[PDB]
Amino acid sequence: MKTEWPELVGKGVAAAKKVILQDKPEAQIIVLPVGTIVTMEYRIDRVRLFVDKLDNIAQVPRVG
Repeated sequence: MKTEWPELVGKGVAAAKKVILQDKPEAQIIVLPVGTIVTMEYRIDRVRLFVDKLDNIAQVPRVG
């Protein structure tokens, strides 16, 4: 189980989702502005995408 997609840093949302869903077809993908304060709960189904103002992935996407 691959749980991080560092190779997607700098990619647009459409592109990132396409790769993530190949690896984890039933992933719950959420998009949030980078810098958003989140809680520490661990959700194995989830992959949060932190994006910058150009709507590009700003941090390494990971399961949690």
